[PDB]
Amino acid sequence: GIVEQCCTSICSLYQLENYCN
Amino acid sequence: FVNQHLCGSDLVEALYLVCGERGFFYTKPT
Repeated sequence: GIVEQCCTSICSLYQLENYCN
Repeated sequence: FVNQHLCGSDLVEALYLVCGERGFFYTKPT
């Protein structure tokens, strides 16, 4: 669910960092 | 960079920078 949370809404780097390894 | 919209590449790109060596796995729902 990030393709929309970032493409449909906005995502903070912190939340975007939860997608790294 | 304060709140923005990302998509695929830009997503794998922002993740690229924030993750960088952390290795990021951009997923995509079909």
